[PDB]
Amino acid sequence: AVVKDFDISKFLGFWYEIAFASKMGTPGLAHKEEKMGAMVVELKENLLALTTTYYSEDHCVLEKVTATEGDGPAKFQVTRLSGKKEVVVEATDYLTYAIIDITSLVAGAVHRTMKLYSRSLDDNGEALYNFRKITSDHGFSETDLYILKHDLTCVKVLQSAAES
Amino acid sequence: VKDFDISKFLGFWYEIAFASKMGTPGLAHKEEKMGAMVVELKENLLALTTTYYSEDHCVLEKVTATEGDGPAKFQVTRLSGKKEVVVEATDYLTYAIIDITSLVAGAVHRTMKLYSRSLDDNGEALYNFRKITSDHGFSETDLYILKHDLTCVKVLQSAA
Repeated sequence: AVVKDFDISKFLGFWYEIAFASKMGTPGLAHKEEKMGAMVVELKENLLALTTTYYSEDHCVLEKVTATEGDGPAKFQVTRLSGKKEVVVEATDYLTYAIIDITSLVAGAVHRTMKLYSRSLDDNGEALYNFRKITSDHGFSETDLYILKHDLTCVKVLQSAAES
Repeated sequence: VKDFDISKFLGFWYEIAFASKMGTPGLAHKEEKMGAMVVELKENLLALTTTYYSEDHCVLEKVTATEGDGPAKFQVTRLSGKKEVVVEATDYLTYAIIDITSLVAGAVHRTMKLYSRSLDDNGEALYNFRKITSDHGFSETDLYILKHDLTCVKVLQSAA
């Protein structure tokens, strides 16, 4: 795990996807016109159910997926018809944000994407500076980072689909 | 900023972010395109050429500024509506944060901008940008970080 005292209990509920880095591729992021993404993390007994929303162009897609633990505290695996994605929590304060490392094996590719999730839409200054230092350390350039626009069209469909 | 000398700020600057209400838305529308500035001294006034994307195209503006009481405050008098630009913070080497209040015929606009000497490694200047725009009353929702589309930048690099 890269955080070693991780408990998913401290991470359930709603998150906004504030930024991502991709290369490379374209545009992626987303486409146109960018729309913010978000995630609902759900504990469904030995499975993590994640529901994400992003703009796949003419629509807000809601994508629900299951993750299992992947051998290390904060290491999870998600298998999709493409291939495996391996997601790692890289840093968190356990209270406002979580920085995630994603290796994803689609059609014979291996790209890594990193993402900054936050509990809130304001006062992410400290989280984003952290995320710019860690993406850097992982080989990403300032051109690789995409800070999402505060257009919440998809977000609100995810909040609402989760409320009732 | 207190002791300011414009010889330090001559030249090409890239606009990394701006703040406005604001627107419508922003910037841008888508795709945004980056903005840029060229600062020249032309017969005792400040000659400023800026470019940015305004719905569908790169705009090239060319303005002239006068010093406006105290070291880092400049006034742009356009057809009697003003722009007041202040340098809020700078490290005198890689970035300058500018506060701009414009009266564009009736309307008041308060924009703040982050200009950089470089396109890379602006992490610290952006975090300072976030702290200085929240202090000035802007939300995180009000900050726009420019996409690295360099079409308007290259336009201004050529000539103007």
